[PDB]
Amino acid sequence: MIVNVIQKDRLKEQKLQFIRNHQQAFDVEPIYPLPLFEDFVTSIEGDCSLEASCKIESDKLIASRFLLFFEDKTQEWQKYLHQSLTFFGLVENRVGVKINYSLLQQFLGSSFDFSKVTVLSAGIDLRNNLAESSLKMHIRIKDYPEKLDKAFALSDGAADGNYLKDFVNLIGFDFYFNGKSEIEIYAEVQEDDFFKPEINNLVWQHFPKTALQPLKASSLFATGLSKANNNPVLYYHLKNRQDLTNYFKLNDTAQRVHSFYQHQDILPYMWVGTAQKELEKTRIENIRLYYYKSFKM
Ligand SMILES: CC(C)=CCC/C(C)=C/COP(=O)(O)OP(=O)(O)O
Ligand SMILES: [Mg+2]
Repeated sequence: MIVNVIQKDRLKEQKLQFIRNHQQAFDVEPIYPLPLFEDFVTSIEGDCSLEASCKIESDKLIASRFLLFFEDKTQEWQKYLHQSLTFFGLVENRVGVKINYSLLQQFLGSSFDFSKVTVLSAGIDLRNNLAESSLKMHIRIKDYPEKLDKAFALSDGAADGNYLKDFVNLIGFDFYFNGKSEIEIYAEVQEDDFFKPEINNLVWQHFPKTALQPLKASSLFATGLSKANNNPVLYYHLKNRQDLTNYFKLNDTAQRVHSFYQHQDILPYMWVGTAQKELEKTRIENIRLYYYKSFKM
């Protein structure tokens, strides 16, 4: 019992330190309402992972971006959904905003099979303009084609064709503080399929050569489709975060983020998100960088 007590206190502080390391590196003052997210993270006592990320827009650095991934092996997905939504309601109460839950509600419908969930995450992207701040949720589903159909319908034309359903597992939800909400569909290709002729025909031939080059360093490729996106966002799951500079031509702001994270006590892998047009340039100006740490008893 005493071992569990010590460990619970240790993991609580480690999670807060990971959040604070990120915040303190990039934002001299924490963006409100970060402490509410910190309270939520604290309240999750089982095994989890945290994502800390930066969104670079030329010299603009957006860094109050965090996600918690529920990773307790009990697979209690409905419990985790309700914990996340409790946090969302707490945000509504403290900040004095009303969130638009309609895309999530329609996706879940009235008979959601939680045994088909493989990933659930919840978090924040906080801004100095309240209206531009958002809460975030992602749900990954497996063998649930009914829900893929619904997500594509909810996309309002963003999720291009029905051939993409073959590639979709993760569904994302953004909930802006102004009551605007968005859905995102992520079409993915796993590393084991990169060299298959079917993938060259359905996927690779519709991309320029520059979009294919980082695949060499990636375990997974994805494209994020949403009407909130100006362009489709290409995502690369780099096996080793040290390979970022070898495959992506970074501007000064992104290099700053890269440099900070090289020697932090974090997981080896990362995600990189960028528009197709950025990879055609001599230097990327718009990029998202996502880093990870796990917390296990
Ligand atoms: C297996 C797959 C498809 C994983 C997706 C990983 C990832 C970095 C998603 C971006 O999340 P987001 O769209 O919520 O972030 P942003 O706030 O940058 O739009
Ligand atoms: Mg997105």
